[PDB]
Amino acid sequence: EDINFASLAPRHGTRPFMGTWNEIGTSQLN
Amino acid sequence: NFASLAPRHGTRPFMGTWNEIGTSQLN
Amino acid sequence: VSSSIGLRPDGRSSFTPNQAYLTL
Amino acid sequence: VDGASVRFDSVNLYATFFPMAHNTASTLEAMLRNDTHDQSFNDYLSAANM
Repeated sequence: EDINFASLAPRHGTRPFMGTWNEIGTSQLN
Repeated sequence: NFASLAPRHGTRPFMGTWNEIGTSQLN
Repeated sequence: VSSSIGLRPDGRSSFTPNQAYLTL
Repeated sequence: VDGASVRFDSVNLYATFFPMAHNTASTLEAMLRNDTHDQSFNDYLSAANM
């Protein structure tokens, strides 16, 4: 078999409720 | 095969006695 | 989206013989 | 209340191995690594205390 595994993503209804792009690591005292 | 590991009581190995058991409960 | 491969090789455990590779 | 107590200073673990030929210890390890046979023990009392 070569099935592909996605991610579980706690569900708000039928939709898995993935989320937005928040991979932000900028603090920058300035 | 594994008879070479057993003590020899003559021309024959000292094997047998299928007592590989355990039964220990308060009952 | 599908980015993975569940390749079976047919630590381990006695109660099941099923393992699974994952290719990324 | 009255007497004093114990005071541990050092603890060590001792373990003695049977000196076994590496030729047969590998074989014995090979058997015991098999799925079919694995050690199984049961508590002697074997009871649920309340």
